[PDB]
Amino acid sequence: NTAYPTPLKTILKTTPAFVVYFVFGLGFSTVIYDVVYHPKDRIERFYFRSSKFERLSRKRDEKLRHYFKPAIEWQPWYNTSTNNNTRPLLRY
Amino acid sequence: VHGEEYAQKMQKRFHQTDIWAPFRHRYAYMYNSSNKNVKDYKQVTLSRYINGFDKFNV
Repeated sequence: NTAYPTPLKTILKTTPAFVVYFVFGLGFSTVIYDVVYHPKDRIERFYFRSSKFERLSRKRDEKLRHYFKPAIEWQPWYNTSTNNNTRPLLRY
Repeated sequence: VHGEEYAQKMQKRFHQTDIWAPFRHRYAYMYNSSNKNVKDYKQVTLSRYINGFDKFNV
């Protein structure tokens, strides 16, 4: 006879519940990661997690693309008459 | 169109010209006085789920 020790056999009853819990938790975490990882080709660090100099370098190009080109190429008749324009960088 | 002297009077702000105080409607405070989202609200709410919104600064 090569049966299991008695203390081990009792606690083994809860193991399938642990397994299904792990399956569900891994699925949840994987879905969160995949949803985050799709639009940004990497896992982007949080903006507040960088230094002051880093914060300027990460947002410079977006500022130039969204607020510099439309301003340096501005013409009086470019704007929409519906008054629903792009919002300022700082809201006043 | 309203006179050459009028334009320079209207474009003049400071008596002393050795201090730079550019005009600002407001002053930024959050994120060490910086901006985290430099995109429209639609891009703010869609770039977290939809690809093609970030230009991948490399």
